[PDB]
Amino acid sequence: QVRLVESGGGVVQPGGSLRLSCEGSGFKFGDHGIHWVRQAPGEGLQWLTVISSDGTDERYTDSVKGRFTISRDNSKNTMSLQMNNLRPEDMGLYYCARDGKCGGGRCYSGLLDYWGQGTMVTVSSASFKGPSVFPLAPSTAALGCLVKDYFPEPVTVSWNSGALTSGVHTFPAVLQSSGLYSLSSVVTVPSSSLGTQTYICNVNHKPSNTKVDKKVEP
Amino acid sequence: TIYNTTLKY
Amino acid sequence: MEIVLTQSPATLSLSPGERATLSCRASQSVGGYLTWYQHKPGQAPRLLIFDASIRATGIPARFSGSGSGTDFTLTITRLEPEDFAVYYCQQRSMWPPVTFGQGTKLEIKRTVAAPSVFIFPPSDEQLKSGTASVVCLLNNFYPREAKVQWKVDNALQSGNSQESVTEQDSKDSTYSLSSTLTLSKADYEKHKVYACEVTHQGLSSPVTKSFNRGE
Repeated sequence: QVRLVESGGGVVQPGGSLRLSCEGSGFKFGDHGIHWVRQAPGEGLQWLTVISSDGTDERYTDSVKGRFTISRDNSKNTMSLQMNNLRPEDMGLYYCARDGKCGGGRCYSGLLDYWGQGTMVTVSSASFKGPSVFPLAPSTAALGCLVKDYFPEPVTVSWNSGALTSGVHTFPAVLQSSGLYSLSSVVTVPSSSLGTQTYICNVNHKPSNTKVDKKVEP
Repeated sequence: TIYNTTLKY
Repeated sequence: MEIVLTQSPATLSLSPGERATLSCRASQSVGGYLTWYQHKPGQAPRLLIFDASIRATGIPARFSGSGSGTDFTLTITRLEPEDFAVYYCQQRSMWPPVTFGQGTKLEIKRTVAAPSVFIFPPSDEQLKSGTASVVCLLNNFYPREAKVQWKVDNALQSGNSQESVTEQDSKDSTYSLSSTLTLSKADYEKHKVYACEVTHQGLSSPVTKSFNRGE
């Protein structure tokens, strides 16, 4: 029942701004200080800031003072983070994390006893774009869909409206020089059936409101 | 359960 | 100044049932204020051990923490599949900043399995847009280290392709890889032989899959 939930992440442009929120439940919010930790894509964890239980003290890492400001509203089981002057360095996944109960006085334990799942902060100069879906034609056989040139993440892929799950590999997307993503989803099937059995990859790019269904054949 | 203090203000 | 934490090894590859030993080195004594977290992909990081040696609540006994000062150890005795994740060390002795280790990844060791290799040519549908994408697929291999070399009319290609690797398979413990070489339509129509050459521990020699444009 102890839970923490983050919200407010999205996509912005460099120099853009953002306000993140963390919502606690299952506990007396004001009894603990709250931290933010970030993980840049393909990187480890980095501490960013903390606010005290009472809301009187705050600490920030060198990299973000002047840019981010942390605050809380214990009356609402809530803290927020105003992020200004967003850079590429700030791109990543943001976790709110509870400072373990320092017995106390005016304390901080430095121990992160509960973490949330994270909300995503994307920093880019690219515009939203739906994908172009291309067939990777069979030539046991493999076949697929090349989901290309979209922004932003994520894209969901399914095969035959979800009835086909076996031997499916849907690969992590790569960020192209253009600022757009491109990915591959493939499946292994029997040569016998290429004649009959339709294989369609279903693509949903929710951020752009774009949906594509692609039939792949030899 | 309650952890030792490492920082103060 | 800020305590730099160093984790070793970066990747740890073992089999379920074995004992794992992970280390975290501080740049300066952190006393006993050292914590370990477990992190699974897209899951919330989790507290395992705090104050170097104390098991947090819910954490099973196979997890052991030891150490003092600058050298610390995280031990897991009878590894189970769910212990395969990324483990980070953290310090609370001297902060701010709170500082972390770079992470050690614990991965499943499995027997060597060679990849199935397939090549896919660009679709006509893509060609009318002025770009051509060629895909090379590497299925179900171990270990993770693989090498893909693109060859166009025997010219080795560099810098015009991108690669993505899957996370270790939950049933198989194998990896899969997708590689994409992109070219202008004009360059594509100007060339003839397209090849994906694969190097891997499970292959006695490099596997080449190729097609000739037109066909």
